[PDB]
Amino acid sequence: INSGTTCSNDLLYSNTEVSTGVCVNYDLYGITGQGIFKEVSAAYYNNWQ
Amino acid sequence: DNETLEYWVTPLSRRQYLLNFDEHGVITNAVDCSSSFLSEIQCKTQSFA
Ligand SMILES: *[C@@H]1O[C@H](CO)[C@@H](O)[C@H](O)[C@H]1NC(C)=O
Ligand SMILES: *[C@@H]1O[C@H](CO)[C@@H](O)[C@H](O)[C@H]1NC(C)=O
Repeated sequence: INSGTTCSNDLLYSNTEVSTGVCVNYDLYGITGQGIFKEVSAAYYNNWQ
Repeated sequence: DNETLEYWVTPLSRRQYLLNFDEHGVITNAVDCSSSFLSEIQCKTQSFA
């Protein structure tokens, strides 16, 4: 639950921008919470992570 | 040509390990928590040294 790609399309909103710097509620592909995003240059994500 | 075939097989079971993840995200060390007494100390302090 709350992670994956088998989503329920009952309640619908549109995809928004990842807005960095401000405290926001996020629903990122099932993950939910509150926080502040910061864009970074990462090299540790493989094709499955 | 002095070549050999090789296939090594050992059984699996459910058990607890301590895995070390390095700077890039690669598992570099592991310890089986119930194999010796040093591994008891290592899994207890959650340290490899
Ligand atoms: C604080 O407010 C300033 C200006 O109103 C804004 O630029 C900044 O992103 C805000 N920071 C946070 C953490 O809300
Ligand atoms: C294979 O091993 C034998 C062992 O005596 C050696 O004499 C021979 O030169 C080796 N041949 C090759 C192709 O490695």
